[PDB]
Amino acid sequence: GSSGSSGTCVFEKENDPTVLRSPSAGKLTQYTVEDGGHVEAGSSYAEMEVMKMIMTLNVQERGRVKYIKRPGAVLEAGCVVARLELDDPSKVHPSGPSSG
Repeated sequence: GSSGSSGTCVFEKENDPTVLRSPSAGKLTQYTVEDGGHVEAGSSYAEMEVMKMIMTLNVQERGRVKYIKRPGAVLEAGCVVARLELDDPSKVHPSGPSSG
């Protein structure tokens, strides 16, 4: 049992902390959150189909998931799917460090 496959191994330094690229090829289907939907770091915001398998897509860092690419596109390794919008990029609360 072995069909066969091959590809190139190229590296590219370009991945913003507010971007949700595809870790592996597949096929975009739909999302599990509404426009600019807010979720937790780890929650699923969308899914995909790869190797005849449906895999869930989680956010690398809590924020707001938004659909950019139309639903039903070709998911490829190291590609763009949706961007994340940090809802808490900075917010110094009125309280410093205290004995522990």
